[PDB]
Parts: sequence; structure tokens; C-alpha cells
Amino acid sequence: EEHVIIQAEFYLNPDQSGEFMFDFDGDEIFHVDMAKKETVWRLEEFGRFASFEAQGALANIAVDKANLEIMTKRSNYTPITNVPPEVTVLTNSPVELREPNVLICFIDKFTPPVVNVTWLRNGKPVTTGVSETVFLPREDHLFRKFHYLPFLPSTEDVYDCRVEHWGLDEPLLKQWEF
Amino acid sequence: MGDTRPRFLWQLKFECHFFNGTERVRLLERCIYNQEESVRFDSDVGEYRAVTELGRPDAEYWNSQKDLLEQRRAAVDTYCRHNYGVGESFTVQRRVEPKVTVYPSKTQPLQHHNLLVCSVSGFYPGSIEVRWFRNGQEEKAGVVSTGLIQNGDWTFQTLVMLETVPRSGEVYTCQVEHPSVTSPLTVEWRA
Amino acid sequence: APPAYEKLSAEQSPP
Repeated sequence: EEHVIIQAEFYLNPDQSGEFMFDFDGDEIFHVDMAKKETVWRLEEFGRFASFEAQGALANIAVDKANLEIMTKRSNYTPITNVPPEVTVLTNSPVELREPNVLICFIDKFTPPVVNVTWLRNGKPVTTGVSETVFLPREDHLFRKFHYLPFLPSTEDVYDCRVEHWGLDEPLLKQWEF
Repeated sequence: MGDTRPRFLWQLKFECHFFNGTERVRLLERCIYNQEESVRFDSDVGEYRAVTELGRPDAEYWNSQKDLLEQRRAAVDTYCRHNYGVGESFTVQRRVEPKVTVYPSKTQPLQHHNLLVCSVSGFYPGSIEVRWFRNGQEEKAGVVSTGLIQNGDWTFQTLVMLETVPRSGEVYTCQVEHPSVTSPLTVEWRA
Repeated sequence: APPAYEKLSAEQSPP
């Protein structure tokens, strides 16, 4: 195997959440924002190199939605078994005091694709400059997701990636500090 | 979180696997209900096959449609090879050089011992080899690697540590081999 | 008209 390109989609009830995305060797090329009906490129340059008509993704999602309901009944209404996430927090480069860096919260091997993630600095939520990915596919059919927090290293700051998922009995908090 | 109502999930995946560029291409289409893969279309098989009893109805219905079966059989060219070519220049050919630094761990649990750290980051693709040397002789023991970490942003990192008992004069070298560079990258730490 | 990624269409299931 030299490379793998995967067109992955899903529809989830009763949340009525759908997703359409392409990835290359585990990295997302793009996904379609269902609300804004538009292709969202993982790296900005991709959209200057290629294109994707979002409408077609919506078409597929509609079919996925109709097939889920069909499959829900065909299975004698069998629900999914929640698999809680494995969470880790790392910086993307070695940390140097007062040198801009980025904290990455890796949320892995969980299902269904619904999760609540919050970055905490010394216990209080931080939303400044944060970002995140949509749900990425896995060979075992569970999901991956990443959250990011740019920050300025300090000897005084303590950070936590707070994660809630139906497979967890309480919020999971993974901390990191210089 | 609240809302413990039962959830029902459906996934549709089309995997295009490429070997030696596009000389060998395989399309693996798979349907997954919750966590169970129920039906698939493997280009190496030519038709839909039920993985579990749940998918039998779809395999039958889908295999009944001849035009669908034909487009699927030619997908390896109209879909897989097509998309592979669309991004070949900025994906398969993407190459970002690692940034390598060596430093002693800020946490040393043992006197007379020095846990050395080789940080390798911001690289792409993920294929890489990191080795430690002591006076130019490869250290095959006492090495701890965090493993390959995919950052989610088309970039990778990896951390490789070396357990050492340093004696003055020794030269420790972290060597990195990656497709982005022609000759190994080396960074040394002197005892 | 930059090269376009092409999708494979989802097939409708029977009951």
C-alpha cells in the first residue's frame, strides 16, 4: 500500500447530524459544511488547486439519512454501543518559554461521532484562536478528532483538554503544563 | 452531557488503495451500521457482498442493478485514478522537512544518568527513521520512542529518547532519515 | 474549473 484516499460519510439519529469528507493517508483534504452548503479545505491552498461541488455531498447525505432509518428498523431498532474516547494532549513543537506554540488535543477511538471539547487555562475556558477538525474515519469504524489552542508558554499556566462523551460517566480532563 | 436517547449510526466509505503510483488500484466500498460493517463492494471481487446478515438485502438489490455494477467496476479509473491525479502534486509529492532538536529531559529521576531527548517535528509524509549514536556507534538499547504522531494538520511529530550514563568526552548523536532530505540530519549533544 | 474531486454516489437501500 503506497497511499489510500477515502471518501467517508455518515448520518446519525436522533441528532440528525451528517458528514461528508475526503482524506488522504489519514489526513483530511476537505469536508462539506452541511449548513453553509460549502466545501471546506483542510489547508487553504487545496482550494486553489482543486474543487468540489458541495451540492453532490448533500445528495449523498440525504441517501445516507434514508438508508440509516431503513437500517434502524431492519436491525430491530438496535442502537449503537458508546465507545469512550482516548484523549492525549501534546504541543506541536518543543516548548520554549515566551515562544508561541500550539496545544493539540487528540480525541481518538470513539463512537458515536458526538463529543464536547473545551480548552481550560487554569480552570477557565479559552476560546481565543482555537480551532478543530470534523470527525475523521478509522479502520475499525470509530472516529478521531483534533482540537487546537495556540498559546504562549508560561511556567505559571496549567491547561486541560476537557472532553465529554456518552461513553464516559464524567468529564475527562487531560492536563498539560510547562 | 445529558440526552441518553439511543443513537443509530450509518457510515458509507469508498476507499481507493494505490500501489506503485497507480499501476495497481483497488476500490473498497463499505457500509457500516453502528459499529458493524454489513456490506461491501471490493473491486477485486466485482460485485457487492454481504459481510453480515444485515447487508444481504442491499447486496442483492444493488447487484441486481447492472448499470450500477458497471460504473462501480470502472470506478477504479473514473473515480480512484481520477482523484489520485487531482491531488498528486500537493499530497503524494508533499514534503516538509523535520525540525530536529536534542535536549536533556527537564526531568532527570536518576543521579549519574541523563535521559536525552530527540524531538522531531513538523514533517511530512509520516515515513521516517530516527536513530541514536554514542561516539558514532548506534545505540540499540535504552531507546524509548513515543511513536509516530499524526498532528491532524498534514504534519507529523515523533519523540525519541535515550537512556544514558554519560562520561565526559562522549558524543551523542540523533540521526533522522526522511524523504524530504537526501542525507541524514544529525544533531549532537556532548557529555 | 480547477480539477475537481469526483464523488461516488450513495446507493439507495431496499427495505
